[PDB]
Amino acid sequence: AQYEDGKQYTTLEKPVAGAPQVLEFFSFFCPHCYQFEEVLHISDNVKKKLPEGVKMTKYHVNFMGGDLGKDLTQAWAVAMALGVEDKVTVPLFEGVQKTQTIRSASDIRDVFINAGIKGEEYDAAWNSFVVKSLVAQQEKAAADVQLRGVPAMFVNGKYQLNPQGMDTSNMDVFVQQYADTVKYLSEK
Repeated sequence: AQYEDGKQYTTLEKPVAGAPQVLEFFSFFCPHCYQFEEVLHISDNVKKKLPEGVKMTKYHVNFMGGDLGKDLTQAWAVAMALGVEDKVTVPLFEGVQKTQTIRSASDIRDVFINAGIKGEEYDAAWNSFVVKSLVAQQEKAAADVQLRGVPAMFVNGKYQLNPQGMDTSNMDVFVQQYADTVKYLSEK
């Protein structure tokens, strides 16, 4: 058939109960993740085809970058708590990978301050239990899909996108087939 288990996607041996409908994992240290988000815009192209009543969810991971990696997961929790993901995603990717001006928790915080988040507001969120729970949520979600690498995307806690089984040559054909596949899995 056109879509095939083991081709455009794989099926988790152990489905995850109560997972987000569409769940992406990434790291701001991850070069392929920079490509995915900043060049290919996979997230945005995926959301362009999502059925009505399905949310896209994006979690950060710890395992790249040591202490900064965990600081970035905590900052991403702050972004989620404050609802400012679309103001900090580009400057965090660029600060970590392009300019390499992000080397500490303070440098991460500067991105938020520069984006208009008040200092008191960032600090209160950073040290909040709501944010500790959001960090734990991201970590648990990774364990539950038995995550091995990023970027990665899971649908209904059941299916894992398999970009290795799509075309490489036209970025746009690849991006379209990825987006088409998520929508298919959404309805499956």
